[PDB]
Amino acid sequence: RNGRDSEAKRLGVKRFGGESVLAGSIIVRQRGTKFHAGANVGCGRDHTLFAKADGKVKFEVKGPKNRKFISIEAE
Amino acid sequence: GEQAVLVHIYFAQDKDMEDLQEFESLVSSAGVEALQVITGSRKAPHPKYFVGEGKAVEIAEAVKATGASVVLFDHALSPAQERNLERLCECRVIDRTGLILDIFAQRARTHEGKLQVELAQLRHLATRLVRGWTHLERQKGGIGLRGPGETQLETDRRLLRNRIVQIQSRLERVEKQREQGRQSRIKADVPTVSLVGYTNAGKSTLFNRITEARVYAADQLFATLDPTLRRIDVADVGETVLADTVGFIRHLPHDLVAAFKATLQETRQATLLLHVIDAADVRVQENIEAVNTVLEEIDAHEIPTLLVMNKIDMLEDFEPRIDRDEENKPNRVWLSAQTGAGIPQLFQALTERLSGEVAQHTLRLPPQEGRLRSRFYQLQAIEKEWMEEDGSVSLQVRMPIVDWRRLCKQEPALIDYLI
Amino acid sequence: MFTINAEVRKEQGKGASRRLRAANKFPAIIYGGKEAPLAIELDHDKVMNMQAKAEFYSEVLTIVVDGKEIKVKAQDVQRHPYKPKLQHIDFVRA
Amino acid sequence: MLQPKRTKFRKMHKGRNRGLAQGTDVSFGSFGLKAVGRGRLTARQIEAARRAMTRAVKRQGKIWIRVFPDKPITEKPLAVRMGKGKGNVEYWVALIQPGKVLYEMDGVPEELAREAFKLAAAKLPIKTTFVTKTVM
RNA sequence: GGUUCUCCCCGAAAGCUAUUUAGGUAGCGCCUCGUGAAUUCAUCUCCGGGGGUAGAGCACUGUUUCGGCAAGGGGGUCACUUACCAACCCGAUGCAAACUGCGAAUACCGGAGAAUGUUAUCACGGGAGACACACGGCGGGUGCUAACGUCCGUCGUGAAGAGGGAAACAACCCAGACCGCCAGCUAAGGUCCCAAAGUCAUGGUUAAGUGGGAAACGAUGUGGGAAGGCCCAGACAGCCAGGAUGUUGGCAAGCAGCCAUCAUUUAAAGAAAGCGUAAUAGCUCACUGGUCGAGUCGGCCUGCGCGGAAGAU
RNA sequence: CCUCCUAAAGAGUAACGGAGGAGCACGAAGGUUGGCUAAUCCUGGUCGGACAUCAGGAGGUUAGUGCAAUGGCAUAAGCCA
RNA sequence: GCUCAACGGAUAAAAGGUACUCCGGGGAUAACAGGCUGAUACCGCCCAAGAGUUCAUAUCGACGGCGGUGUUUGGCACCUCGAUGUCGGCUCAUCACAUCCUGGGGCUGAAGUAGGUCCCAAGGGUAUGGCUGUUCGCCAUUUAAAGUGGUACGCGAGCUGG
RNA sequence: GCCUGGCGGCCGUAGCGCGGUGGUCCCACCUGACCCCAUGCCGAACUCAGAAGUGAAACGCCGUAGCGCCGAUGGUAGUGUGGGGUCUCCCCAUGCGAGAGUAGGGAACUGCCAGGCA
Ligand SMILES: Nc1nc2c(ncn2[C@@H]2O[C@H](COP(=O)(O)OP(=O)(O)NP(=O)(O)O)[C@@H](O)[C@H]2O)c(=O)[nH]1
Ligand SMILES: [Mg+2]
Repeated sequence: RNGRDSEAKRLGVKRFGGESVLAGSIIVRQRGTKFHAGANVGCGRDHTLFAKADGKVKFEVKGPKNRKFISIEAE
Repeated sequence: GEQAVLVHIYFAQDKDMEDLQEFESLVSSAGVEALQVITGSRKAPHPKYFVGEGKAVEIAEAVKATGASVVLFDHALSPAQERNLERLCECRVIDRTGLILDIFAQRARTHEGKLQVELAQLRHLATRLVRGWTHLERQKGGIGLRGPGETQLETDRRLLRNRIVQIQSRLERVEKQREQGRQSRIKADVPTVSLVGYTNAGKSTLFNRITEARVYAADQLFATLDPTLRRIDVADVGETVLADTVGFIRHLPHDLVAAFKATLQETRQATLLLHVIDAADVRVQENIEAVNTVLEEIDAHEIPTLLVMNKIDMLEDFEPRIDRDEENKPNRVWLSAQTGAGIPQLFQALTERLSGEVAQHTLRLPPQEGRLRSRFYQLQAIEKEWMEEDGSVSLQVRMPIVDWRRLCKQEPALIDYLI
Repeated sequence: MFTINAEVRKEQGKGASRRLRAANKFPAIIYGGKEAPLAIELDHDKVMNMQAKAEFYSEVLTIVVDGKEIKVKAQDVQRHPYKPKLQHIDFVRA
Repeated sequence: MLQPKRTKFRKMHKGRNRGLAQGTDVSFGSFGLKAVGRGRLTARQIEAARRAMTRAVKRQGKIWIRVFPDKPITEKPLAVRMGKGKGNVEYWVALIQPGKVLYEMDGVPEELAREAFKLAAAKLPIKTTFVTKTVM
């Protein structure tokens, strides 16, 4: 009765803190907004985080709820 | 202890009918929860299902509607009939003998009881080897070709017979053990009385009251498994062994009776049987017939018997008494368990039952009779005690002839009153 | 009444502590007040027979380290999970 | 025979029984039986030891059972091959690590406690030791 | 199934995906020859990251034990109450692969810097083979923490690898054979003889041929360590003496069982430890002192030994 | 085909391993502007019962999400126009 | 316009028997016997509720615990499919000892005869028939006893062929 | 310098509770409702015209370890590499080293602008 599974989705952080990114590169693929978007980072319809400008990836924790934010710092 | 549909059939034409109330009692003792009790009437059993095709469809519909787990017939049905009922309704089917074996399996706590019950189950299962469904299929071959050399059905029959012989061999070992325990008493001139009878006869509580020794007793069918022996006092012969016994039921399985050969050795070799009967049971004659039938089956009907009608307190306005045969020997006794009525008369009847002496001697000596005190009080007792003139002491005594002879040999026997 | 005699630990860590317990000493710590914590080693059999007494965990103890008497209370004890031994003692100055 | 009344799931993985026991001190009563060894303790074994010690102390004092078997152990029947799905649940065990206090006891003299715990430890499959309450 | 001369260089895989596919075959991964392009790549240091594993914990989801403060139901009154049960909450206590208010070591991604490495990295093109893997270690599912079992991850070796060791022993330990030498040093492993090298030096243990097969458990074997009771108010095992009153306690006398289980004169005696007696008498233990002049008693922690230990040429 | 776990804290990872779902739905259940904030329990109150609506209080997401599970959601992604 | 759902989809279109059988392969893969394991089986021991006329341990021994053998049923697929003849019977045997008889002994709920149980002991001995293809089993009648297992469930280049 | 308002930084050492305190300005409630605007009823809220009252509630400030929060050192668990054992699990060398808990801390800190009072 238990011989079933789904194709793995290859979700996760595709681009880590400090690495250089061209505009449009996916940073993290995620179910739900586990990482939120900050400066120069756009949220996709399936909650993908991508770079809206060429720069360097930066991770931070902000706000009252201590939520994790992805920002791109222009190099 | 699961959900069951119960099945009973009124085979009034022949003596192969069974009591629905007793059947329900056995089921409840097993602990099964009954969701429905189906009744039918037939002339002789249907070979295919043990019931009609219509009634089999009704039991299948009842199982489907009630979500029952098992089906308990009140009758012995063949492996093919069990298979066909299983095919109609996916639920499992339990024969009356299967129910009885399951009850004994739950109740068995001793090594001997477990051995006997597993032997009975092994024989009952060896009867039901009809389906050889296995994944190895038929082994093809020819002359001079490899193979098992025999069929799987024959191999399984071999294995079942071998393990049955193994259980049997350990059972004769248990018989040797119990026979040593018996032989401890037989070398002594032991009187041994076994109280036996139909279940719920109050015989276990009669044992408890007589012996002042706690043994389990309740309103549960087949409460007691394996016997218990206890010393009891009787006026004539002194020390006697009262033995409790596992009860009977109408139509005990023959495999079960054969399995209990080791346990029934007490009743086989009892110097007396106390056939304890529930007077308040409306099927008292049927209980007599069933108990005599099993006694004949184990070939123990030639032993002296004495009937004991218990539960007279349920009979309105009755007092205990003893009914006696034409030879002036007590053949029947009446009594009650809780109220204790009839117990001293049972003791008196037991005194009368076994004995071979009625003469009473009278003894007297000069001052050399402290040894006489010791010896008399040693063998049995002093029956009638007093003194007389000049310091002489005149005893009156009645003890068995073997005690007389051994006392005469031990003593100088200058009293010229005791032989 | 209880006067324990202890040394100051030259080395601290898993390996050093297990070497101490194989050599039949064991580590302990003195903290509390405002002086810096002091990491010491004690003699196992002596302190075990000492703490067998019930008043050990209630009276003011004294510990002799480098010729200095420090007055303490037993705060926590760590015991071997299934042997009658001691792993660590915490002492609070008082 | 102890068993969970209900569970989220019916079959657990085998896992491993590594590490040292938590709950290694006599907390409720005055005396306790502590596990020096490592292994499983089945509900049947726990019941046997409890019955033995409760008979040793003829309805007197109070007894605590600290270990509860909450792990289902499956076994495949005989004449069955490997695979074809995981086996069916047959009994429940409590994983025991060294130091785990199994039983606890109060309201009895120490001699009677020692005798009862010897009779109990004669039923368990792991080496045990007698322990007494300590302060701090 | 078989496939015929030689030497030199490099050198695999037994995986993923797909398939009327599963012992076939195709693309990719891995081999190889060639061309081209940059510190391209590896290792270590530092720096920037995200974890949610091991461990742990019990706020959550569940499971568990005890105690406390107590709703609500139910056997009965015909609203009282309760020897059953009792949710919530509070305190203590554990457990979890599909729990997480915590959380490593490693691994992985990225940047910078030396040194080192026959460019070991990437792309493209010619040619392949291979897609039965095996065992060992570690982390697991399954199985019985069964199998020389099976299925994954990762490393090693065999495969495709000779030499030394493990008696013999693809996969274990040491270690990678271009050729020759009747030269030397070491690795694992060893150094009484077969058989090369210590019948080597120093301090201990064992008496079991343990060494050279095995458990729960049993034991004044033997070595060692830390305490404890007692002893010159004379101890321990030895050697003399008493155990009675009510009372034959009561429901058989202490000694079948059951309940009281307390006094007593007193140096002391349990309404009695088994034996035994029909049972008393009797037996004498517990119970207490005399005489006897150096140690004695018994628990704990540990080294090594003993029993538990029966198979077929 | 989708969710979780096995899966060993990047990805990926097998078994006739452990558990569940899908083969749709909606022109509003989409877009935007404006606004709003749950479950549960406690207390009081007509028919009212342990649980219908109302008033206040504690509580703070123990709710909700069109349909499994996981991860998310208060700027709400939940509710209303 | 697809339950082409066997979902990378043979064709628009398709079910069975072979013991009358065949051919290429594979010990890549079942049945026999061997091998690993030892859940199961058999034997042995630890605790002692209880049974045993009083009485745990004469004789037994529940609830539970730990081993041994390799011996039953199984698990695996390691050898054998360019062949390792299968069950039972006959002839001939051989080892083990967990001993059936005979010998030696402790205990006994051993008065004697006769037994039970345990320990030592493998020298020798260790049924005939009815039924059934039988091994077993039941039965009859014996014996001091009619032991339990290994040996390719010994033994078909020794017989037979139920 | 003190007080208030707006917008930030940081996101519980910053919160929740308990006690006190403030109306000059500011803020708060507050007065009225044809109209601007609104209630799936209600000027409750949104909104408009105002300033009689009170800081009652809200809000800001101050004090209080009741709760939350933070939290060492030492030890422990775990683990990379190398080695060993009595190898279902551990131990030795070396590097990293938790969680829980204890001691203790804790009644936030700060930037721009505007107004009142000095
Ligand atoms: N009214 C009444 N009930 C009695 C009498 N004697 C016995 N009983 C009841 O009947 C039952 C007797 O059970 P039991 O003593 O075990 O008798 P048993 O025949 O030995 N039981 P079994 O044979 O099934 O093991 C108990 O319910 C007892 O209460 C009697 O004289 N009168
Ligand atoms: Mg009875």
